[PDB]
Amino acid sequence: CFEPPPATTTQTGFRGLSMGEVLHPATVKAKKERDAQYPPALAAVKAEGPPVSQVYKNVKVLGNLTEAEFLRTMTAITEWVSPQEGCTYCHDENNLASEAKYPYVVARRMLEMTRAINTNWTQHVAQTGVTCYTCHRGTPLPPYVRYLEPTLPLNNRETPTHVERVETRSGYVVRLAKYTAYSALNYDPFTMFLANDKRQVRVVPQTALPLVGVSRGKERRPLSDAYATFALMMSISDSLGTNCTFCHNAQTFESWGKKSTPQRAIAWWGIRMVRDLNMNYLAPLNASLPASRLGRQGEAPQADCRTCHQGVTKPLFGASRLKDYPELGPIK
Amino acid sequence: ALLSFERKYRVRGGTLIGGDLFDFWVGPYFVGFFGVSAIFFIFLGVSLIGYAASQGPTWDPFAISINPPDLKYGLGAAPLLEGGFWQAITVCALGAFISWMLREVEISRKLGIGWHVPLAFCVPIFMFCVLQVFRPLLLGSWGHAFPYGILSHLDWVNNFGYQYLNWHYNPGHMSSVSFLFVNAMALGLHGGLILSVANPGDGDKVKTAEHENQYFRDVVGYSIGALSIHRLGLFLASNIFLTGAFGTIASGPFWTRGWPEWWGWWLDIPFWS
Amino acid sequence: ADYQTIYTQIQARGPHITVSGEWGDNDRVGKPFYSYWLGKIGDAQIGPIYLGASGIAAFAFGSTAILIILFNMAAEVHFDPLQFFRQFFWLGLYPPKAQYGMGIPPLHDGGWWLMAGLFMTLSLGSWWIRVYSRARALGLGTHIAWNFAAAIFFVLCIGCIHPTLVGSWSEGVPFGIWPHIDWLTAFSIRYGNFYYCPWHGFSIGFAYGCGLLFAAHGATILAVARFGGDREIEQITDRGTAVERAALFWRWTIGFNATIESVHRWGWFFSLMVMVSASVGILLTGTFVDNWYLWCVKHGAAPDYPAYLPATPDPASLPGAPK
Amino acid sequence: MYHGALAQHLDIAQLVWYAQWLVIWTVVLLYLRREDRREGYPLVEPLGLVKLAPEDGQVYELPYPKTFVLPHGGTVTVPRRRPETRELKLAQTDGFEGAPLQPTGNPLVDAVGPASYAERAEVVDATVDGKAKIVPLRVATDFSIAEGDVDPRGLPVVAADGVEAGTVTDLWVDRSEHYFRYLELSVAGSARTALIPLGFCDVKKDKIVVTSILSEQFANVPRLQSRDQITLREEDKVSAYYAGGLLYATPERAESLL
Ligand code: BCB
Ligand code: BCB
Ligand code: BCB
Ligand SMILES: C/C=C1/c2cc3[nH]c4c(c3C)C(=O)[C@H](C(=O)OC)c4c3nc(cc4[nH]c(cc(n2)[C@@H]1C)c(C(C)=O)c4C)[C@@H](C)[C@@H]3CCC(=O)OC/C=C(/C)CCC[C@H](C)CCC[C@H](C)CCCC(C)C
Ligand SMILES: C/C=C1/c2cc3[nH]c4c(c3C)C(=O)[C@H](C(=O)OC)c4c3nc(cc4[nH]c(cc(n2)[C@@H]1C)c(C(C)=O)c4C)[C@@H](C)[C@@H]3CCC(=O)OC/C=C(\C)CCC[C@H](C)CCC[C@H](C)CCCC(C)C
Ligand SMILES: CC(C)=CCC/C(C)=C/CC/C(C)=C/CC/C(C)=C/CC/C(C)=C/CC/C(C)=C/CC/C(C)=C/CC1=C(C)C(=O)c2ccccc2C1=O
Ligand code: HEC
Ligand code: HEC
Ligand code: HEC
Ligand code: HEC
Ligand SMILES: CC(C)=CCC/C(C)=C/C=C/C(C)=C/C=C/C(C)=C/C=C\C=C(C)\C=C\C=C(/C)CC/C=C(/C)CCCC(C)C
Ligand SMILES: CCCCCCCCCCCC[N+](C)(C)[O-]
Ligand SMILES: CCCCCCCCCCCC[N+](C)(C)[O-]
Ligand SMILES: CCCCCCCCCCCC[N+](C)(C)[O-]
Ligand SMILES: [Fe+3]
Repeated sequence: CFEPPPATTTQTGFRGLSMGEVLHPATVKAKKERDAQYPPALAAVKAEGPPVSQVYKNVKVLGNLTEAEFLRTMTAITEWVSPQEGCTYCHDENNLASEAKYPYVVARRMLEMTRAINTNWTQHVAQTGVTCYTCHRGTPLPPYVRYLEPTLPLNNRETPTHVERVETRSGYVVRLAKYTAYSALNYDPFTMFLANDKRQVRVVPQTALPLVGVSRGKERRPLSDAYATFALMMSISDSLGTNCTFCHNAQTFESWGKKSTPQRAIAWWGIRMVRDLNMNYLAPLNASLPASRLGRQGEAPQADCRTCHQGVTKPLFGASRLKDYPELGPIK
Repeated sequence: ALLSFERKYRVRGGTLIGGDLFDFWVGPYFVGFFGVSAIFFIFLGVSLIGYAASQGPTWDPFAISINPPDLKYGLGAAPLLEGGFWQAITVCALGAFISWMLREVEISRKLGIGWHVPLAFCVPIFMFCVLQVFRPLLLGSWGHAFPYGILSHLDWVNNFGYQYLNWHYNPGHMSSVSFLFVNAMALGLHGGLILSVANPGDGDKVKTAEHENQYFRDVVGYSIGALSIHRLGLFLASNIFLTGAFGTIASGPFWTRGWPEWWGWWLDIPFWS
Repeated sequence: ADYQTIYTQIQARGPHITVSGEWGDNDRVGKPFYSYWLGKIGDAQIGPIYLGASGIAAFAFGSTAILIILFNMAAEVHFDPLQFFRQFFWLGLYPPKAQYGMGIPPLHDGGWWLMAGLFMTLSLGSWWIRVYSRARALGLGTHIAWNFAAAIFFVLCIGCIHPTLVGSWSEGVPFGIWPHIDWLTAFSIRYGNFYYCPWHGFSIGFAYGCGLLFAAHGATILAVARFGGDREIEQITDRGTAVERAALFWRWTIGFNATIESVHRWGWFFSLMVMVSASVGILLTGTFVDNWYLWCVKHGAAPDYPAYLPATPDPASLPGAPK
Repeated sequence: MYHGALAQHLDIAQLVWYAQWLVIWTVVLLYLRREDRREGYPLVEPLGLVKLAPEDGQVYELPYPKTFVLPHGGTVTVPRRRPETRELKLAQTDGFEGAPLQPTGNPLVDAVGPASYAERAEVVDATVDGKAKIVPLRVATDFSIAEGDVDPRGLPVVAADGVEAGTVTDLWVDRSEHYFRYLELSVAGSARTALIPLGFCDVKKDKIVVTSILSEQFANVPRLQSRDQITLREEDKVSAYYAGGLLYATPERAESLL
C-alpha cells in the first residue's frame, strides 16, 4: 500500500510554491543499478591503414573509419543490441557483406537515425547523446516501445496476462490506464501526439476574454483536447519518473518565462525529436520487418519518452559515450 | 452594554489561570488570561506581517506573500527576509489559536456549559499543525510548508496537488471531500428544516418536533432526530480534517508516486489481472 | 462529562406517531421497525416511507439513467463480468469527444450521455416536487426546496447550461467515478486555473464556512443539551436558558451573537451560497472569461514570484524553431 | 473582438464581482445581523434615562417585529420588551463597567450565574395533539425502556462526595421525541422527590453517579408544582440547579484549576 520514509525532495520553484521532485530512495537505487549495466567504452584503437570504404565491400555509413576503428564499432553494436545472439544476428557467417538478414538493413538505418539524433537534436540530447544501448539495453527488441494501440506490459520482456493481451477487448481500459499513470483518462497520448505532428498539444487560451470567432459552437476545440493533453502529461511524467512541477509552475501551465523550468523547454524539443524519429526513421521500417514484429495494423514498433528514459529524468542518469564513439555523432 | 438577559450570568469564576486578575469583560468581550495572551500574539503576528510586507515588492493585498525558507535550510532558523519572518509569524499563529481555544473553555466554565465548542475548534488547529509543522518535520524542511498570502497559498495548494499527478485520487482527500460536501448539504437541510417549522408562512401556526421527524421519514424514510443532527453535524464537519489529515501526511512521507497509481493495490490483484 | 451528547444511555420505546398531512396519508408504505444500535446515536425508528407520485417518477427516471450508464459501462469491458468489477471506478459514459457544436451527437459518441443526462434531470425535478410538496402537505415552509433548487441549478450549469452557452456538448460532466473526477482538471486546465476564478473562491469560502458553522452550531447545542437546547423550536418561541447561554458564549467570545433562530438562517444562507456562487462562476466561464489566471493578471490581482531555476523562453517563439 | 468586453477596460465578469460583494454585504448586514437582534435587545446601559425619546441606533438595528402563531393557541412577538424583574442576589466586585458580579447568598437557591434560569412560560410543553410532552413512566404507561439498557428504577444515586443520596423511582420521557430526559429520585432522609436531567447522570448498571452536586445539596433542588407534569420554566429551574453546581458545589470549583 505505502512507501516507508524518508523521501528525497528537491526544489524547482521559489520557496513556498511546493515545486520539486519527490523520490523514494529504494526506487532510485533500483533504477541506478539497472542503468549501471551500461557496458563501459571499449578501449581506444589507433587509426591505421586505409578507410574501410576501400577495404570492405558494403560499407555505406561508416566508410571513413579505419579497420580497427570500424571493428571496434561492430563490437560495441553487438554488446549494445545483440550480446546474447552475437555477430551472426545481423550477418551471414560466410559473407559479412550480405544484407540477407533483416537486422542488417535495420541496423544500417538505426546507424543513420542514431547519428541524426546526436547531430540534429542536440537541443534535446546535448553533449550526453545516445547510443544503441540507450534504447535497446542489450536486446534486439527494445523493452519500451509503442504500437498504434496501447499494449501491456510496458516492458515487453515480461509475459502478458490473458487480459493484458491486446486481443482481449475486456482489458483495453486497463491497457490505457497504465499508459497514463493509472488515470481513467480515455485518450491514447501516443497515437494522438507522438506518432506524428498532426495535433497541437497546447489547449489553453492566451487571452483573458474569449476571442469572437473561435469561441462559439463548432469554432471551438472540444473539451476532449484538454483531457488528451492532460493524458499526455500524465504519461510524460510517468515516463521520466517525475511530477508536473519538474517543468511547470501549476499557477499557469500555459505560461513560459518564470513559470517554467528549463526542463520544460528541453521536453518541448523532445516532443519534436520523437515525432521526427517515428515519422522518418521508425515507422517506415514496417517494410523491412517480419510480420511478427508488426502490430495489428502492420505498424512497426515506435518510440516514446520511455523508450530512452525508462523512468529517469535523464536516460541512464546522464551516462554518455559520445566522446568514446565519435562515429555515432555529432557529424560535421 | 448588556443584553436584556445577560447580567445574571456575568459572575466571577471559571478561569483556568490567574483567578480574579483577568476575570472581567471589555465591552462584550470576556478577557481572562488567554484573552491577554491572544491579543499579545495577535499584535506580535500582525506586526511581523506588516514589517515583512513592507520589505516586499508590493502592497496589493491579493499579491502580498510571506514565504517559508528554501528547502536547503532544513529544520533550522532562516534569515528573516528569506523565511525567518514566516517562521516567527507561524509561532504567533499557534500562540493566537491555542490562546483562543483556551479562552473559550474559560467562557464555557463560567456559563456552566459543555466544552464541546473549544473541543471542536481543536480540529482546525490540528489540521493547521499537520500542514505547517508535522508534515514539514516528516520531510525535513520548513520549506515544505505553505506561504501566507491571499492568492499565494492557493498556488502552493495547486502545485502540492500536482506533485502527485492527480490529487483527486488521494483516498484521504476523497474521504475529506465527501465530508465537506455532505456537511454543507446537511447544514442546509438542518437549517431549512428548523426554519420551515418555525416559519410556515401565511399566518399558519408554527409546527412541532413531531412535524420535523414526520417530514424526513416521509421523504427519505428516516429521521435522526433533534439532538442527534447536532451530534452528526459536529461529526461530519470534524471529519473533513480528521480524515483529510491522513491523505496529507501520507503524501511525501509515505507515498512518492502519483495518487492514481496507489489504486494498483486493487487493479493489480493477480486473481483478475 | 455529559454522556448524553455522545450517545443515548437509556433508550425509550413507545407507540409510533404519525402526523397527518393534507394528502397522501395512505401512500405511506412499510411497517416501522427499530434498531437498537442506531438508537444509540440517533432515533431508533426506521420507516415507514411516503411513496407519492413524484417519488415514483423520480425512481422511474433515475433507474433509467442508471441503467443507460451501467449498460454503456459494461460495453466498455465487452461485458466481461469480472473485469467490470475490477475496472468499475475507471469506467464511464462520456459526452461527445468530437466537436458537433450543439448538434445532437451520435449514440456511439455522446448520444447515450445526453440521454442519461435527460433522465437524471427529470429524476431531479421529480424529487424536487417531492421535497417541496411534502413540506406544504405537512404545513411547513419551503426552505429546504429552495436550497435544493440551488443545488439542482448548479448541476444543470455544469451538465447542460454551460455547454449550451458556449455551444458544445463536449464540455459536459462524464458519468462515472474517476471520469467525473477527471473532468474537473480538464475543465480547470481549459479555463486557465480555477483557483483564479473569484466564484470558485466564493463557493469555497462558503463551503468552508459550512464546516465552521456546523461544527460550531453542533458543538454549541451539545454544550447546552443539559438545558434542553436540542428542542430548538420551543427555544425560538420561548427563549430558555439554553439559548441564553449559547448566545452569551459566542457574544463573549467574538463580540456579537445570533439567536437560536437566526443561526439557522446563517447556516441556510451559507449552504445556499456554496451553490449560487458556483453557478455564477460556471455561467461566466467560457461565455465571458477564457483564462481565469490571465483575467486576474489583467486586473492586477495575480501574485508573481522570482525565478528559482532560470526563466525559460517559449522555444516555439525562437527564430527557426520547428512547429 | 472579445465576448464580455465593455468600453474603457471593463468586462462583465469584473462587474459581477462588485455585484456579488454588494449582495453578500446586503444580506449579512441589513438582514442577518438584524435577525440576530430579535432577542435581548434593546441593550441595557448604566441606566438608560432618556425616557422621552429613543436613541437613533437602537431603532435602526432592530428588524420589524414578527409574530409566531403558537400551535396550541397564543401568539409571541419578537423582538419585545422583556426586562428581568426578579431581584438578583449579586454584588458588584468593583466600579469598572465589566467587572464580574459576586453571589451574596447561596447561588444555587438564589439561581444566579450558571444556576440562572430563563423566565420561560409557566406552561406545560405539549405533544402535537395537546397532551403533556414530558411525563414520568407511571403516567406514560405505553412507553418502555428498550431491551438492552439499564432499567434505573431501584438503583441508588451517588453524589460527588460518594454518599448515596437517594433512589431512582421513575424516568420522565419526551413523548414527542421518544427520548428520556429526566430521572426522578427520592432524596433519602427528606421525604420528597427530585428530578435530574439525564445529561447530569452517569448511568452505571448498579448505580447512577452524579458529579455536579453534593449529596446534601439534593435537598434544595427546585420542586415542581404538580407531581406528574412539568412547566418549561420548571425544566429551566431544575436543569440550571445542577449546572450551578459545576461552578459552586464546592468553594474550589470557582477558583482556578491551576
Ligand atoms: C491541484 C490540487 C488540488 C487539491 C490540493 C489539496 C491539497 C494539497 C490538500 C487539499 C486538502 C483538501 N481539499 Mg483539495 N479539494 C477539495 C477539498 C479539500 C478540503 C476538503 C481538504 C481540506 C482543506 C484544508 O486542509 O484546509 C485547511 C484549513 C485550516 C488549517 C483552517 C485553519 C484555521 C485556523 C485554526 C484559524 C484561522 C484564524 C484566522 C487567521 C483569524 C482571522 C479571522 C478574522 C475574521 C478575525 C474539493 C472540494 C476539491 C474539488 C471540488 O476539486 C479539491 C481539489 C484539489 N485539492 C485539487 C485537485 N487539497 C487538504 C487535505 O485534507 O488533503 C487530504 C490538503 O492538504
Ligand atoms: C490545504 C489547503 C488550504 C487552503 C485552501 C484554500 C482554497 C482552495 C481557497 C481558500 C480560500 C481562503 N483561504 Mg485558505 N486559508 C486561510 C484563509 C483563506 C481565505 C483568504 C479564503 C476564504 C476562507 C474562508 O472563507 O473560510 C471560511 C471562514 C469564514 C467564512 C470566516 C471568515 C474568515 C475570513 C474570511 C478569513 C480572512 C483571513 C484574513 C484574510 C487573513 C488574516 C489576516 C491577519 C493580518 C488578521 C487561513 C486563515 C488558513 C490557515 C490559517 O490555515 C488557510 C489555509 C488553507 N487554505 C490551506 C493551505 N483556501 C479561498 C480564497 O478565495 O482565497 C483567495 C479559496 O478559494
Ligand atoms: C484542478 C481542478 C480543481 C477544481 C475544479 C473545479 C471545477 C471545474 C468546479 C469546481 C467547483 C468547486 N470547487 Mg473546486 N475546489 C474546492 C471546492 C469546490 C467547491 C466548493 C465548488 C463547488 C462544487 C460542489 O460543492 O459540488 C458538490 C455538489 C454538487 C455537485 C451538487 C449535486 C446536487 C445534486 C442534486 C445531487 C443529486 C445526485 C443524485 C441523487 C444521484 C443520481 C445519479 C444517477 C442518476 C447517475 C476546494 C475546497 C479546493 C482546494 C482545497 O483546492 C478546490 C480545487 C479545485 N477545484 C482545483 C482548482 N472545482 C465548482 C465551482 O464552484 O466553480 C466555480 C465547479 O464548477
Ligand atoms: C450546498 C448544497 C448541498 C446540497 C443540498 C441538498 N441536497 C439535497 C437537498 C438539499 C437542500 C434535498 O432536499 C434532497 C434530499 O432529499 O435530502 C434528504 C437532497 C439530495 N441530495 C442528494 C445527494 C447529493 N447532494 C450533494 C450535494 C449538495 N446538496 C450540496 C453540497 C451531492 C454531491 C456532493 O455530489 C450528492 C451525491 C440526495 C440524497 C438527495 C436527492 C435525491 C434525488 O434527487 O433522487 C434521484 C433518484 C434516484 C432513484 C436516486 C436513488 C439514490 C439516492 C441516494 C436517493 C435514495 C433515497 C431513498 C429514500 C433511500 C431509501 C432508504 C430507506 C429504505 C431507509
Ligand atoms: C472542520 C472544522 C472547521 C472549523 C471549526 C471551527 N472554527 C472555529 C471554531 C470551530 C469550532 C471556533 O470556536 C472559532 C470561532 O471563534 O468562530 C467564530 C473558529 C474560528 N475559525 C476561524 C477561521 C477559519 N476556520 C476555518 C475552518 C474550519 N473551522 C473547519 C472548516 C477556516 C478555513 C480556511 O477553512 C478559517 C479561515 C476564525 C473565524 C475563528 C478563530 C479565531 C481566532 O483564531 O482568533 C485568534 C487569532 C486572530 C484573531 C488572528 C491571528 C493572526 C495571526 C497571529 C497572524 C496571521 C497568520 C496566518 C496564518 C496568516 C494566514 C494568511 C492566509 C491568507 C493564509
Ligand atoms: C482590545 C482588547 C485588549 C481586547 C481584550 C478582549 C479580547 C480578547 C478581545 C478579542 C478581540 C478579537 C480578536 C476579536 C475578533 C473576534 C472574531 C475572531 C470574530 C470572527 C467572526 C467570524 C468571521 C465568525 C464566522 C462565523 C459566523 C459567520 C458567525 C455568524 C453567526 C454567529 C454569531 C454564530 C455563533 C453562534 C452559534 C454557532 C450558535 O450555534 C448559536 C446558537 C444560539 C444562539 C447564538 C448562537 C451563535 O451566536
Ligand atoms: C546488427 C546490429 C549488427 C551486428 C550485431 C554486427 N554487425 Fe557488422 N555490420 C552491420 C551493418 C548494418 C553493416 C553495414 C555497415 C555500413 O556502414 O553500411 C555491417 C558491416 C560489417 C563489416 C564490413 C563488411 C563488408 O561490407 O565487407 C564487417 C567486417 C562486420 N560488419 C563485422 C562484424 C562483426 C565481427 C560483428 C560481431 C563483432 C558484427 N559485425 C556485428 C550490422 C551488424
Ligand atoms: C531509440 C531512439 C533507438 C535507438 C537509439 C536505436 N534503436 Fe534500434 N530499434 C529501435 C526500435 C523502436 C526498433 C523497433 C523494434 C524492433 O525490434 O524492430 C528497433 C529495431 C532495431 C533492429 C531490428 C531488431 C529486430 O527487429 O529484431 C536492429 C538490428 C537495431 N534496432 C539496431 C540498432 C543499432 C545498431 C543501433 C545503434 C547504432 C540502434 N538500433 C539504435 C529503437 C532504437
Ligand atoms: C517536462 C518533462 C514536463 C512535465 C513533467 C509536465 N509537462 Fe506539461 N508541458 C510540457 C511541455 C514541454 C509542454 C508544451 C507542449 C508543446 O508541444 O508546446 C507542456 C504543456 C502542458 C499544458 C498545455 C499548456 C498550454 O499552453 O495549453 C498543460 C495543461 C500541461 N502541460 C500540464 C501538465 C500537468 C498537469 C503535468 C503533470 C501531470 C505536466 N504538464 C507535466 C512539459 C512537461
Ligand atoms: C532518446 C532518443 C530520447 C528520447 C526518445 C527522449 N529523450 Fe529526453 N533526453 C535524452 C537525453 C540523452 C537527454 C540528456 C540527459 C542530460 O544529461 O542532459 C535527455 C534529457 C531530457 C530532459 C532534461 C532533464 C534534466 O534533468 O535536465 C527532459 C525534461 C527530457 N529529456 C524529456 C523528454 C520527453 C518529455 C521525451 C518524450 C517527448 C523525451 N525526453 C524523449 C534522450 C531522449
Ligand atoms: C434537449 C435534450 C436532447 C438535451 C438536454 C438534456 C439535458 C437536460 C442534459 C443534462 C445533463 C446533465 C445535467 C448532466 C450532468 C452530469 C453530471 C454532473 C454527472 C456527475 C457525476 C456522475 C457520477 C458520479 C455517476 C457515476 C455513475 C455510476 C457510479 C454508475 C451509476 C450507478 C449508481 C449506483 C449511481 C451511484 C451514484 C452515487 C450515489 C454513488
Ligand atoms: C420536470 C419534472 C416533471 C415530473 C412530472 C411527474 C411529477 C408528478 C407531480 C404530481 C404532483 C401532485 N401533487 C401536486 C398533488 O403533489
Ligand atoms: C480566488 C480568486 C480571487 C481573485 C480576486 C481578484 C479580483 C479582482 C477584481 C478587481 C477589481 C477591479 N479593479 C478595478 C480594482 O481592478
Ligand atoms: C468568502 C465568503 C465571505 C463570507 C462573509 C461572512 C462574514 C461574516 C461577517 C460578520 C460581520 C460581523 N459584524 C458584527 C461586523 O456584523
Ligand atoms: Fe440547530
